[PDB]
Amino acid sequence: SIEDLLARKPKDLDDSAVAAFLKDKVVLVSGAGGTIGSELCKQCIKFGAKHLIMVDHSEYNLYKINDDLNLYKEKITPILLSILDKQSLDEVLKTYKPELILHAAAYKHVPLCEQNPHSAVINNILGTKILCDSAKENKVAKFVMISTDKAVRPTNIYGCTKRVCELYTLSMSDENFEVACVRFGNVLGSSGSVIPKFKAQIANNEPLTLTHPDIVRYFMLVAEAVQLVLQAGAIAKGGELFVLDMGKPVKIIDLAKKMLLLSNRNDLEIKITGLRKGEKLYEELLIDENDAKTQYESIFVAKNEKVDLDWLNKEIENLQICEDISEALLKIVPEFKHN
Amino acid sequence: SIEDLLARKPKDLDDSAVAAFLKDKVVLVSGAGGTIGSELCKQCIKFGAKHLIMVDHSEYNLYKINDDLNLYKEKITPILLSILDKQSLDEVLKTYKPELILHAAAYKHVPLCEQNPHSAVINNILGTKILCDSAKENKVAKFVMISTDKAVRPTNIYGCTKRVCELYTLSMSDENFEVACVRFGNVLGSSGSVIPKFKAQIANNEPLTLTHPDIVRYFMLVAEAVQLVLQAGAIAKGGELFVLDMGKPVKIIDLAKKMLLLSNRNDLEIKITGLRKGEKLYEELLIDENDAKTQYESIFVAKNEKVDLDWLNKEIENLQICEDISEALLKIVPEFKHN
Ligand SMILES: NC(=O)c1ccc[n+]([C@@H]2O[C@H](COP(=O)([O-])OP(=O)(O)OC[C@H]3O[C@@H](n4cnc5c(N)ncnc54)[C@H](O)[C@@H]3O)[C@@H](O)[C@H]2O)c1
Ligand SMILES: NC(=O)c1ccc[n+]([C@@H]2O[C@H](COP(=O)([O-])OP(=O)(O)OC[C@H]3O[C@@H](n4cnc5c(N)ncnc54)[C@H](O)[C@@H]3O)[C@@H](O)[C@H]2O)c1
Ligand SMILES: O=c1ccn([C@@H]2O[C@H](COP(=O)(O)OP(=O)(O)O)[C@@H](O)[C@H]2O)c(=O)[nH]1
Ligand SMILES: O=c1ccn([C@@H]2O[C@H](COP(=O)(O)OP(=O)(O)O)[C@@H](O)[C@H]2O)c(=O)[nH]1
Ligand code: NA
Ligand code: NA
Ligand code: NA
Ligand code: NA
Ligand code: NA
Ligand code: NA
Repeated sequence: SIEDLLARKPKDLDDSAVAAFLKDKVVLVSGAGGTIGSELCKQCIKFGAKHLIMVDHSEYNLYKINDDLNLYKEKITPILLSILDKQSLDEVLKTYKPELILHAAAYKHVPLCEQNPHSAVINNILGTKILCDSAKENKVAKFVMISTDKAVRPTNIYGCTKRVCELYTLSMSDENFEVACVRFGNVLGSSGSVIPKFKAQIANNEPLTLTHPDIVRYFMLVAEAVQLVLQAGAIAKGGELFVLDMGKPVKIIDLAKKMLLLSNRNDLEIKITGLRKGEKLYEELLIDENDAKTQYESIFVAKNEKVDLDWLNKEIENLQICEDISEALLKIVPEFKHN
Repeated sequence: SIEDLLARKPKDLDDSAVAAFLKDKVVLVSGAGGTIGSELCKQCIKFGAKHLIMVDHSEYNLYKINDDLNLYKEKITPILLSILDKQSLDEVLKTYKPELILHAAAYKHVPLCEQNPHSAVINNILGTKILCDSAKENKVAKFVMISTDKAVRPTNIYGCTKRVCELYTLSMSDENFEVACVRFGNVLGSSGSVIPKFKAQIANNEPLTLTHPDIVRYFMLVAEAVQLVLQAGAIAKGGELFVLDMGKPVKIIDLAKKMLLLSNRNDLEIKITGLRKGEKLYEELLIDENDAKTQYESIFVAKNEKVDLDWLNKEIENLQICEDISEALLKIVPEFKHN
């Protein structure tokens, strides 16, 4: 399958390290029923967590991960909740006292975030602030946030919100609360992504819609990205921004052609539809030549400076009432070049 | 198909009546990407709405209905939003000024709402209040809420929340703001329902899990239920509680057996697993012998009395802070017999 062909197959997956990190912990996963969150849930069970708290605002997604894990039902708790509800979220953290939060809840579709910039800011930045503030206040030991290559020199609302989330969480890290952020590229077959779209086009006898003949992305299997995230979390001392080695770039045109070849539907045309607002032809390569090595060849540590939280909290207040979100974001992230 | 075998096939579907109701209207659908909401969106387009505003808090679900309707993209707006966000929801209504709201956003899984009663109250009752209040304040002409057979003599948190939503929305109806509620039973193949669960069990060569050998539900295809909801909306003068004729009940054991015979998978066992907290063996029959007829043999009008909104608003304020939600809901819905 195409997934098989584009897998990273990292040489440096380390089950025993992850097991050491997770064994007998109470772990809360935000966005637990999502593509990444569901895999984080599954790996938390595999690697020996004592109790998994699954937080998701999407009832079907929560239903589904809870059902998927039914054999482990005594060790999991489905919490049907938005992380924007600070009071209820605080009650959850007090009741279950997680030692580790794995934060995988966000809105991620670049076009939808361009069309709904306020909701992107609220869900991504304010949601991350609420969850982090609650985690730190309730003495959660370690907080790992999932991030994206789109956060680097961002050209879209989504990527810029994720950069703000990095700045916020990393600036919260201290001697008691250890924060790691982990950046990676596209996950093969994730919700609402290009592979399922092309599968659906082929099955409906529709031409494949390709944005641009030269567009490329970096890809990893969800199980690879997630285990590497957990390895990074395990080694984190707090305040690290990690980046994953995604291997070679994949041209989307080659992906489309391979999918057509694999389903013997070279009858179908590939139609070029054009780059969208804020969409990059080539996302930024994740690992910089000066990033620090770790013991895992797939994981590097990128440079980051804390920002003052008083300043950042004031700017986050501004994002919620300002006229021009794009302009407000640029004040926080001066490298933001919107579309 | 099992779907085909259990379809109602109502004799009284009326495309031209629905077209007359929807042609050239600006319509907003809450829960637009859900099972029912997505079909509402599709039928809004089919029957000639001018502009469809699709509101959903689930990004994948919103992405998907928006993609499904790509051929009509110039007539649709994807709004990524929770209906709990009053300020942003008010901005949407002020901007687009819909003439009709079709309210299909709720949490519906009985076990999840038993486990998360506060979130059920907030999402279902408070969300409905916020949307209905915003709709009336913004001079929306007509408001149609989707309801359930589980709202009749409810035995679970979900059913009770939906009964409170009926009471609230119907009590808001006036000469200028016409509300209709439409009760119906199970939609075949809906998200997270029995048919997909049995399909997944059979695909994984697992025994089908049947809750009780005598359990029954009433079923309809989504297209039939939705068109009847729209026919009900079309004839409503405000204040009506409508009920659909679902036909004969279906024993779930017979459904399981038929799926096995159709999949040619009689090698698999049906295992009895037990009733769940608050789960009925037989839902209440929807049509009372004294319900009024309409021109559609599938649609009846049930009796309902308005309640005082000052009292119901106070009780809703209390539900948000109280410690015993079951007890509190009983004070609003005296017929609630929890579990
Ligand atoms: N999929 C990718 O290619 C990719 C790559 C790198 C980073 N990421 C990041 O990974 C994370 C998840 O991506 P995904 O592909 O799993 O997306 P997804 O939409 O499938 O999963 C996100 C989950 O979070 C939940 N959620 C969203 N907002 C929430 C809220 N306020 N409260 C509670 N739950 C909420 C959603 O219902 C969903 O189940 C995101 O932070 C994304 O930004 C994704
Ligand atoms: N499926 C059935 O068998 C059935 C039968 C009778 C009545 N109903 C009622 O129909 C409605 C939808 O049921 P469904 O089967 O389509 O469920 P669903 O979960 O598939 O759809 C509900 C949609 O509403 C959205 N949503 C939920 N809360 C929201 C919020 N706060 N803001 C914005 N969006 C929100 C969800 O993301 C989802 O896409 C519900 O009101 C349910 O209570 C369902
Ligand atoms: O219908 C599609 C959808 C996506 N893409 C491209 O496929 C890549 C992956 O898109 P996806 O939506 O999966 O993820 P994103 O990179 O936007 O997170 C990007 O280069 C898109 O422009 C495409 O060519 N056609
Ligand atoms: O694994 C399952 C799931 C459901 N059901 C039954 O199938 C019917 C429909 O369940 P569903 O969850 O689809 O909808 P609900 O009626 O709870 O809204 C009910 O009688 C359930 O008890 C079952 O026997 N096994
Ligand atoms: Na090892
Ligand atoms: Na899955
Ligand atoms: Na459990
Ligand atoms: Na007609
Ligand atoms: Na569909
Ligand atoms: Na559009």
